[PDB]
Amino acid sequence: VVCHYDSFPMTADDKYHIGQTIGGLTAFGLVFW
Amino acid sequence: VSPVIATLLLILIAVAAAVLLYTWVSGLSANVAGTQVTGKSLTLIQATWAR
Amino acid sequence: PATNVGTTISKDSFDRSKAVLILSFQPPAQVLQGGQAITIDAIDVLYQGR
Amino acid sequence: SFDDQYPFATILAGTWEVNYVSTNYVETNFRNTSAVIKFDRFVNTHYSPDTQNNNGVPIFDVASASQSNFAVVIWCPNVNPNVMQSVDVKMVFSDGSTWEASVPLSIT
Amino acid sequence: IFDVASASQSNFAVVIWCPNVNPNVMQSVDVKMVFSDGSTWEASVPLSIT
Amino acid sequence: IFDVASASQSNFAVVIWCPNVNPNVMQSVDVKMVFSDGSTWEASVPLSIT
Amino acid sequence: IFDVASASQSNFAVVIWCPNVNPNVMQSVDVKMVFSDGSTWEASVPLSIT
Repeated sequence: VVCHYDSFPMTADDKYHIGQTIGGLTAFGLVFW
Repeated sequence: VSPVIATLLLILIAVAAAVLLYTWVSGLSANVAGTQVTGKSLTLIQATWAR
Repeated sequence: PATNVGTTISKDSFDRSKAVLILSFQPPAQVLQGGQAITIDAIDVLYQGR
Repeated sequence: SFDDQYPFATILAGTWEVNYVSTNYVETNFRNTSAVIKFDRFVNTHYSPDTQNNNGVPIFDVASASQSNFAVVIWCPNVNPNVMQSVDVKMVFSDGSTWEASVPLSIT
Repeated sequence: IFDVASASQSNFAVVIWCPNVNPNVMQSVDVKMVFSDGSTWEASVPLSIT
Repeated sequence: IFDVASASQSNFAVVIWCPNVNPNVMQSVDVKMVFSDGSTWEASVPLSIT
Repeated sequence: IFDVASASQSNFAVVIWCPNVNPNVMQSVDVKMVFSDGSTWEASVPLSIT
């Protein structure tokens, strides 16, 4: 095993969690151009 | 008249406990979650990489 | 493993013909009635069934 | 800090990674996994205790884990890779059931 | 950061970033996914330029 | 406000409001009912979005 | 200080403080109540962290 990922960062394309405040910081996702 | 009164109270007690067993048993049942079976493996449309 | 430790470590501070075992386990969350927490009272190492 | 007279096992939340610098040399990193770890009980004793500074490691009879990944570290001085092809590990649960896994030892 | 990610009908991609992977010395790599139910799935990815 | 609530034949719902429950950190919750006779009943409710 | 304590309909708690109980060495404890009529009742309480 080179590396292991058990969790993931929130993605930009997620309407449910995009306009919320979690743990004191608003939510922003990831974007690819 | 001791036996007559004693027997009556004993009959009532056993009836009450039996009905309580029923509620507990039936509530115990239909209380299992289980799982879903993941679909067949996803077909690979492409595998690639960039800098 | 390294049994010889100074205030700084060289590559020769690590021993040869010695071994430490590592294991990674992933419990599955949704099992039947399965419990949230897994407990272990005893761990054993076997070789040739002994 | 490792002594052949004091073998031990324990539960830690993480995974092991191997990185190759060259054909026969490697670099190794141990990472956190965000999992829970608790200890069931304490049995009188201690690990590598310092009487002067009150330093020591409590020993408990039961170890527990939670959701997500976790590792097991085992140290038995009697195991020799040059003469043993493979070894096996067995875990005994609190309820009495058991589980076993297989680990190759051969270089490759 | 969330522990579990889910998807639905139609196509979807997976983006993986591991700094340890070097194309000049590795012919190919492999990826493994672990499901919530505990089952697993694996795919094969060539790395060689061509 | 009354100490005991009763129902009859056909369907009925239960509305529960506890400010302490947070969907973002709790995977699921559970509810327990205590009868007048002393017996009990429990049900399971997922909270996860999906 | 009174020798007898009484309760009525609905919920109620019992608060017990014994300095001799140590969570680090005791897996669990037990409580026993003695009624005015002489009958007895007992309950079980885990102490282990979890």
